[PDB]
Amino acid sequence: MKLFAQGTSLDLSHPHVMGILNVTPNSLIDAVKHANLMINAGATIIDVGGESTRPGAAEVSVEEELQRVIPVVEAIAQRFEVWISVDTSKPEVIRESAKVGAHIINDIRSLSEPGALEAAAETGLPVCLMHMQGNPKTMQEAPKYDDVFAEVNRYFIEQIARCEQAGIAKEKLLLDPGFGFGKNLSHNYSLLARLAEFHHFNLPLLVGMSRKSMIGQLLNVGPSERLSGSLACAVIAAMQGAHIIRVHDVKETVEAMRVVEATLSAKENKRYE
Amino acid sequence: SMKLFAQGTSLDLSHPHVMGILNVTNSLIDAVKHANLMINAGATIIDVGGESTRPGAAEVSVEEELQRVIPVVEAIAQRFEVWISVDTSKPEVIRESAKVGAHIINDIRSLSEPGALEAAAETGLPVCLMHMQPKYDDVFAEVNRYFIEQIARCEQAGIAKEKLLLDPGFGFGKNLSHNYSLLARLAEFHHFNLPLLVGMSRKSMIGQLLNVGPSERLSGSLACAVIAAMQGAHIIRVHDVKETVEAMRVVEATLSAKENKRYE
Ligand SMILES: CNC(=O)CSc1nc2c(=O)[nH]c(N)nc2[nH]1
Ligand SMILES: CNC(=O)CSc1nc2c(=O)[nH]c(N)nc2[nH]1
Repeated sequence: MKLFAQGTSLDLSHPHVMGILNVTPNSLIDAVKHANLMINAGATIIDVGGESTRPGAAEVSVEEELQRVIPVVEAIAQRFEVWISVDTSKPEVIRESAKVGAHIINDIRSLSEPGALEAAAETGLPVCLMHMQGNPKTMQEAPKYDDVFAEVNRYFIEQIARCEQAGIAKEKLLLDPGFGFGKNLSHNYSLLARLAEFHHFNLPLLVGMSRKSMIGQLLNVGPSERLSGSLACAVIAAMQGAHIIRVHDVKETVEAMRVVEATLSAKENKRYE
Repeated sequence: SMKLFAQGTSLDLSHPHVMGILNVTNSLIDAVKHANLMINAGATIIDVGGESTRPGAAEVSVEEELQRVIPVVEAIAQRFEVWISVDTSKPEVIRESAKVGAHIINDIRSLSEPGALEAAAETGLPVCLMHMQPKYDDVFAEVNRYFIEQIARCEQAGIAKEKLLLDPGFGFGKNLSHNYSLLARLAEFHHFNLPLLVGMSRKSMIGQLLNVGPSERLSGSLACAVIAAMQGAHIIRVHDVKETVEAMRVVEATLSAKENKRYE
């Protein structure tokens, strides 16, 4: 299983760590320095995000997002060999990012914005499709499912169809159940517990649980006290064959993933279920 | 539903338990303070031994081992509700430990010293059977065969199967690939229908993989603990209790959301 972009490939025969590079508010210098620490810690993908997708967040203008994100994507693509995912919903950010070297479009809205689907298709880049109920402004008010796994799974069916029909080949797609995006605690753990069952699509799985409420609410601790919980989440996901793990704490996660890889390669079928 | 019974209390093995490692080196005050810290971090068992009971540590006389071990076990038993695991191979220490409140006999030698088997049987206490001998044809099958034999050996000495715990003994005459093969197939040891205990904390199976020293192995230790607990391991022996307890609560939330309650 591989992805292809900007004349390189990403080998998904083992898990990859994706370092989080938040550029919501010298910012260019610091971002490049942070990217560098994460690369040295073993991150093979950097996720550059210029719009807060947190519960309650206000939208960011196209002009603000471009200014925050494009110089950062460019600088990294110029200096390092690492892959770059862009955490955006905007057609113009999608277009400009591809032009300065981004490898993956990571859209929490699964290209739902007017023009986003067509822009993503024109770039030819890999596209991550994430599940969210509602939108970031109200998703966490009262998340509700009869069956969270089935509803997330149905959603991936439809979005894969939607993408294929715009001329995005299945082989460019990644799936992400969207931990925290319109989900209470028990919804999140139902998804994590059944994560291996999303392999039926035969597509890369991407997960982001790092320092999120599904850890905080379980342990009753703030964002800075969540590393152990985050590693546990990462290991649980990678033990079930998750291909990319989106995290804040790269070094610790990479060490944990090495242990998982040694375990999985000793196994005769290469995955837990 | 799995439970152990000892010293008028019980251990509920429907979820995983973190066992904290206690170094025995006044020293009694310090041991109790360290027990307190691990209990407050959420350990429900304390394993009395640590550095002094590691492989290669200096052997001690019966008299010395009683003087260092018995007062510690007694002190914890008087002050806390926590279960107490005792690291010993000597029948006298097994006997005296039981008299002052120990709950589990954790002998890395599987009661092989003269009299140790008979002493453990007289206590009525739970006993951990750990594999130790690196070369194997099939490391899992050798370890598995070893459990069959030690289970029988204990049953024959009058120790009921319900008092036994099984430990594959990570790092004990095992190279890196042997250790990871055991960890990869840990769930298969559930066919004995006995508790599984594992100890990977800060071991060379992490140090050699990551190429880091003993104080830099927390992330790998946590990964190992999570991998074992996701496969239904019941007791996890560790140095870093708080962090392990936190990882275990994540594992519990995950296993509670599953219909099957274990990964394989
Ligand atoms: C502290 N919370 C955050 O980091 C929220 S931002 C964010 N989360 C995710 C995620 O779970 N998956 C993907 N693909 N992209 C994401 N972007
Ligand atoms: C840094 N190395 C150590 O902690 C070696 S001492 C030790 N290991 C184990 C183990 O794996 N299982 C049990 N039951 N008892 C043990 N005692």
